[PDB]
Amino acid sequence: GSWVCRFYQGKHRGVEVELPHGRCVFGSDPLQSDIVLSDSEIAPVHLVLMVDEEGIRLTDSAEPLLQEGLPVPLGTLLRAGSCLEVGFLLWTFVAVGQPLPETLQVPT
Repeated sequence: GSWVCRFYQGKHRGVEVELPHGRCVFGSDPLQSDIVLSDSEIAPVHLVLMVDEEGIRLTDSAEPLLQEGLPVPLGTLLRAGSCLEVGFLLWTFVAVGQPLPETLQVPT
């Protein structure tokens, strides 16, 4: 209940989701995923995070996670409010009780 994410592309654009603590899986497969996304571009298991009160760490992803356009090494703590991408999955997160931007600007 410490973090909230928001999506910016596809079927789930505009939706915000409270991140559960512990291992957090974004994916298209309800049997393997905590946060189920329905875009055809999303893999069965697409993004795996480790979430706790201190922050959110990359565990695994279907392709490299880019943060502000730069690949993030596994285990790295992610930056709240930054532009985060895993292929079609475009998202950011903030601390509960903070504003989520209306739009993300994708770098390149």
